[PDB]
Amino acid sequence: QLEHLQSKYIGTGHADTTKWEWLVNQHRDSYCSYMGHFDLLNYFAIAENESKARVRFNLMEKMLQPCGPPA
Amino acid sequence: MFLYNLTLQRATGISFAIHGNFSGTKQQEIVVSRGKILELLRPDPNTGKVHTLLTVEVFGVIRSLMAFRLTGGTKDYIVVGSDSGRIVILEYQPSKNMFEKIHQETFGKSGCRRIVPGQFLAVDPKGRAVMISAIEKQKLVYILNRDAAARLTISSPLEAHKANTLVYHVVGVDVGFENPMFACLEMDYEEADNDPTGEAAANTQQTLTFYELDLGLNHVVRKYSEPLEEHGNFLITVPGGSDGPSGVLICSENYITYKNFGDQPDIRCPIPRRRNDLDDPERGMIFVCSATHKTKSMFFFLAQTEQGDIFKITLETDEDMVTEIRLKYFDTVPVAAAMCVLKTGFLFVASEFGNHYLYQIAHLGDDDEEPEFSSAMPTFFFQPRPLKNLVLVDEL
Amino acid sequence: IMKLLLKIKNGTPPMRKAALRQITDKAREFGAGPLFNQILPLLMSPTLEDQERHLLVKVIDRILYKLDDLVRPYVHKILVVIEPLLIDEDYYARVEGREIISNLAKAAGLATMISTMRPDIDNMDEYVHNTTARAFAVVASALGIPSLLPFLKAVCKSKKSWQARHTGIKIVQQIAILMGCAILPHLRSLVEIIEHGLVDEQQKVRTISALAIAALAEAATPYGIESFDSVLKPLWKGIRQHRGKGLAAFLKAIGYLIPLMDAEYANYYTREVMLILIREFQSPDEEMKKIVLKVVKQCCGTDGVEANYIKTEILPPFFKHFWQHRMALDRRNYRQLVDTTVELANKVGAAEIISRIVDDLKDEAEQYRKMVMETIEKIMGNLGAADIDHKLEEQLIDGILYAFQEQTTEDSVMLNGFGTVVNALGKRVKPYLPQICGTVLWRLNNKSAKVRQQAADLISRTAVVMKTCQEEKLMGHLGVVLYEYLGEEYPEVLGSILGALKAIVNVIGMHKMTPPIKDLLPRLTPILKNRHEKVQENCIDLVGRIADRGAEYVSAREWMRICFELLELLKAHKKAIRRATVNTFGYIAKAIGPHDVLATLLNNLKVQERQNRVCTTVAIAIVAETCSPFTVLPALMNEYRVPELNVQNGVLKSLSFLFEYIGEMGKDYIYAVTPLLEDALMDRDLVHRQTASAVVQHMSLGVYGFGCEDSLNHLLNYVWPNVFETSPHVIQAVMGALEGLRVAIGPCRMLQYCLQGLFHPARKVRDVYWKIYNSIYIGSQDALIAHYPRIYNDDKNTYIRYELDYIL
Amino acid sequence: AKHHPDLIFCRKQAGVAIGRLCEKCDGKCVICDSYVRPCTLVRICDECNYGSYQGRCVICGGPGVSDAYYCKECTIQEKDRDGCPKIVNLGSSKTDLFYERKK
Amino acid sequence: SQKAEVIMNYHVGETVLSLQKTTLIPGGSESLVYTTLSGGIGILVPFTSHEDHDFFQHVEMHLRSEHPPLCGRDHLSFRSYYFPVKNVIDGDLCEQFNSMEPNKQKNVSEELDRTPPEVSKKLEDIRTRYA
RNA sequence: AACAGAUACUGACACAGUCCCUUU
RNA sequence: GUGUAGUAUCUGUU
Ligand SMILES: [Zn+2]
Ligand SMILES: [Zn+2]
Ligand SMILES: [Zn+2]
Repeated sequence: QLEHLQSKYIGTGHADTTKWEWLVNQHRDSYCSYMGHFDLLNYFAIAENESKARVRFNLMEKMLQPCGPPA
Repeated sequence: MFLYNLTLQRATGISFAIHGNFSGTKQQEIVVSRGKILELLRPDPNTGKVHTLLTVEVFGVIRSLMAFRLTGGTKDYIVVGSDSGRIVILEYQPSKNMFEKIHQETFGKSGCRRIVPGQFLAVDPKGRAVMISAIEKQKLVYILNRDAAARLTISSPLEAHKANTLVYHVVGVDVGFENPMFACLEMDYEEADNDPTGEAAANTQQTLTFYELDLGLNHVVRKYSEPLEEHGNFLITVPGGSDGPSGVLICSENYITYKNFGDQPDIRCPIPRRRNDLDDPERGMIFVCSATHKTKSMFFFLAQTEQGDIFKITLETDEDMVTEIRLKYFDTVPVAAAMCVLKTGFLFVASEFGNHYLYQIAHLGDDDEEPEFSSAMPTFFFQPRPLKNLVLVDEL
Repeated sequence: IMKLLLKIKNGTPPMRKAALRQITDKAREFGAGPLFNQILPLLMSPTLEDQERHLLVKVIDRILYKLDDLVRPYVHKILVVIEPLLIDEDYYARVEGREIISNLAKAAGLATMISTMRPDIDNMDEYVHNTTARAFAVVASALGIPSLLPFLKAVCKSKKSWQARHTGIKIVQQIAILMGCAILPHLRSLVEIIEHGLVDEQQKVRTISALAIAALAEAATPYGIESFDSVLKPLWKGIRQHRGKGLAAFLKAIGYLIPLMDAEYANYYTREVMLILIREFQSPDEEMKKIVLKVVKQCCGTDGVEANYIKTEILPPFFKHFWQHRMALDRRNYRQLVDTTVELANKVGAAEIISRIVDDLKDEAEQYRKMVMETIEKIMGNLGAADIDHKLEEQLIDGILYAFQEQTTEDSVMLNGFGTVVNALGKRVKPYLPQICGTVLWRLNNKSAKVRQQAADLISRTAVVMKTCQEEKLMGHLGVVLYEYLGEEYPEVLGSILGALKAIVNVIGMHKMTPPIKDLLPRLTPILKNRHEKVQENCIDLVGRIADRGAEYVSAREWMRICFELLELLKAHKKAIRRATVNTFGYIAKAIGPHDVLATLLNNLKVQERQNRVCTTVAIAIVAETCSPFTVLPALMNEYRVPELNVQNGVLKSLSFLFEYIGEMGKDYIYAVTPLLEDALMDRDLVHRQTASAVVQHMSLGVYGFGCEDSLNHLLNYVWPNVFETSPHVIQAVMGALEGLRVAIGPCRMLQYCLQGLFHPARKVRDVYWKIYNSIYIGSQDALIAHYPRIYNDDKNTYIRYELDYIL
Repeated sequence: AKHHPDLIFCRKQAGVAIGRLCEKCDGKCVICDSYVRPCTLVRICDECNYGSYQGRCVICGGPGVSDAYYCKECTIQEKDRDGCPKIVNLGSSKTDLFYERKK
Repeated sequence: SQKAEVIMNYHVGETVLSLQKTTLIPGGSESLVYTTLSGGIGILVPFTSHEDHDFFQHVEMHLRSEHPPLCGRDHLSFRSYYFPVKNVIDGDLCEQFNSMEPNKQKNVSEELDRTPPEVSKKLEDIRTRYA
């Protein structure tokens, strides 16, 4: 059964899925990817004069409640 | 039309710079981690020059790096967490001049994912267990042990999952031959995703949680969970057991706090501010990295600020109860992403952007001209000045 | 409903399945009340055989799965009907009752079933008590035991009667038995619940508490010694103050507890119990004897004990009191004594036991000979033969041949023992080989055709050791003798002879085989027509070996005859024969050109037998792999034009199998088959599209990493419109093809394809698009990070990732 | 086995135990039943490798003879990083075949 | 309307901020020199013969087969992180041959139908020509 | 549309298997 | 030859 395998993973949707939560998942995954790779974090820390620790803290803070409150 | 990729110069940007005894001798080496290059360095203990011995390439994104040694052992190991869904233990060979893979275990898919561990790599101070965690919901514990043939072994992973949680930092707690314990800076988001008004996003605070590994029952259970005041960014391990007390130092914006489970009133000390600072008063102030120099006589911490000031934290305690935290200004160096203090009196500064420097500690900076600051004293200021407790000997 | 139940009860499989589907789907809407009211008496009808009962429990399982909440007022009756099924001599019946009760528990409130089972706890009948205890055990295995811990704690201390405490401890024991090592986090609670009964005063509760603590210790084999700390003193007192059943239970419990401890505790407690064990070795009852055998083997298999200590105390009384012939009657004592002796040999050494037992190895009794044979065989299998000296190996050889030469009936034990011994000895059996050869030849000579097959198995076993001992002449003589023995009538003996011949041919090469293959293969050819599995297997393996390695000595006409024979043989009812046949086709097509064999295979695609055609397609793919693909590909593509449907399906399946077989060197043939795949993927028939999707999946997985995305994009464009199907097989094929194309091309193109209908107004399209999106998302989401489309934000919600727009 | 929709995988977190295959299932892939290019060893969770179940066949439950493996296609698709592939169900064909034979 | 065709893909693993084609060593051939945000400097060079291309491809395949990445990653999957790799041969993995153990060296070279010194010379010639 | 009958097809689907806790 | 899951196309009665 394929549907049990996909149900457990976090991020998968279904027919009754709204757009806000889909983009919330997109944003959370994007923040985690930014934290993961190194040279992308270097890019972000050079584009604005902030230490990498500050950028990491800001990204972690934005993980809670992105894209505004729900409807 | 086929092309052939070649390299003339490898990356020279340090990301993790753990240290230890890897050659099995009395000399200490530094294992630095570039983006995808694993390199091992040996500073000269007589002329101060830094030399390179191995520059292997791993073809992957290294996300975490820590070292440990088994109790009664002499040679340290290397633990690597990366984008591959595996944990790998390495071991240096001075004779062959190479890294040998001792163990590897698979626990999930590949790539820098949200719910696949590999971000945090806390290890037990004695060497009895290791922990790998994800940013969300995934934590696995492995138990290390030795056999009759003097070889390390690994057990099956133990799961400590938790739904709808985020992890800021994970560190191992020095418990002194008791059940190994791990402390994490968790934070929940279940309710905030269910409040249209949006006040539930506010009033949500971090909780410091302790995970105790039950060796007798072979399972992990969380015991303590206390809400915090500010939002911490990273934790520090306090040497406990026979020397010093247990617990963890929590670093937040404009504060540093000591906490411990069971029965302890926490102690908070504000971070000193630079005198005649030109910055906007709106912004806060945080620490970026730290270090530890535990020794038989005493132990002290080091900490780096955003501006680039090195403090010297000393804990003052009763027979077993801690009383206050004493901060003192040590020196100022370029901002770094990792610092390490070795024996023989050397400081290695791995700058996060630019050249790297090696300093020799000539004075420990005690009872000098500058005053000290304490949590018992009822916004401190200090005057930065050129180097007094450091001498530069090498530049990379 | 009654007609559907009756049709399921007996009838033809097609109408039975149809009635089953109807009484599931429509009778869910009809209602559960009357359904159970009419079904339950059928199962509770006495003198009913097992077929109808199995069918009725199947239909109840289906309706219970489809109807969960509505069965709440019927749980009592369901338990009454199903609960006796828990106690049965059939593993399948026990299992099926287990998931029936588990599904009912998961489809009903726990409090409801607890209250239902309360009135049946206070009973003394051997049936009701045991069945209720096991029902509680499986119910607690489901739903988690913490939900039932307070109830067990309350009921274990019930003062209404002792039997309530007995039932509570029995429930704990059954939970330990069934749930296994999934109880380690909750060990201490159960230990605390049962220790009170352990320290009680009545014999029954004491015995059941000892049994439950033994079950818990067995569940936690490597862990939990700290949790077992309030029961040590009661056990070490009870062993001294008890006689009979209680003593046996306490001994079992302490034996299970011993391995958990550390070294010092192990040795102290093992001697403290060794005193009573040595006292009890001469117990008249057999159950006590097997229990103390288990206890002594557990104590011996512990780090704490010492080899010399065991040798000085345990060995003499054990050998004096247990190595006799009266215990040979029962199988349990047989197993326990054999395994305990093997473990003791592992502890002290192989020689210390072999030297003791080889003397009576050749005892006049037969069961004693079987016992010593099994013991020596296991000891040789584990330890080996390094500990055996010259006299010991001489005595062992004389004993084993003497025992084997007197074979009263069929017995695999002696043959396995002889084979193990001769393999373990290795080169050292060189002086004894001629006697073995003479004995095996004599046993192969005549005598009722019952020992010849055993001799054939023996020579097939010992061919390798005679090879290592440089005795090719004797095995060559045996091979030629078997060659004249190839014509006997009995099938089993013929299969054994063929196996021996195959073993010899493998052992000694075909360049110097004493019976030339030029005389062997024509002799083997008519044997293939024997419609018996045992003969056919060995014959086809021997033929395949000769074809693979000895193809130089056979003429092409003989190969064509045996090819026709293989074409006939592809009709076997067992898969191993068919796999051997297709391998032989491959070897023959390597030996000769791939033209004559291809025509015979391509003409076999109209036999109207589904598995025959599948095997022929696999054989065609094997030929296409062993030879170069472009030799046979034009013939297959030309053959595709036949108007018959089965021929086209066979061609497509052969293409899929070939593309699976060849991974890298398959990019040179994508162009040749692209028009044929485009023709196949057209909306006229389902099976063509299914098989073409399978071909696409295998090809895309094969060519991954070699930059052939241009034609794969076209194939994706042709295969995409098939996802809106309903038949499960076509759905599976299409999803597999899509996953393979996602791996070969990249997640960006698949995301672009699935990004249009992901919010379609129709409900029956969004689910399909979401299944496809989930399949794409689970694999390589970090690429989806960089492949996401830009979204314009709403009035209150920010939907733009501004971090990626930074520019240096 | 992919030929029976009714069968169910355990797919819990895998441990250090190694899976085994009987004589009938030898040489197959525990996911797709393919004989081509075994690639990676199969591991099972400690609940599957306990007591009587130790050293039994992954697919059908018979006595273990040889190790289990993942085919190259499954390794490429990363289907090996999913948990223990041990089958926990008994199937509908097996029980009905047994009952028909014991008619 | 009209679309462009992708003819090459790769994954350096480090963000690139400069691409520029020129000649480095006098008397050599021009190459596509690039520099990355982490401090690395690399080049991409073409093959002078088809035999060289097949040889290097087969060497890369064998080294990927028997010399896996140290940290447990898959080299081909790493190089196809976002888009599948196309018409690029990784030279770092190929040059990892020169520091391998002698037994594996002779095994791989015999699979190459060459002796290890010949493989070393062949690997060094392209680097000493282009750079 | 529902009830019923008939004919074709797919799944390298399978073939005395065997039970490997069945507790006192 | 039989049994375990499915599928397609025809014919009769409402
Ligand atoms: Zn499992
Ligand atoms: Zn099997
Ligand atoms: Zn597979």
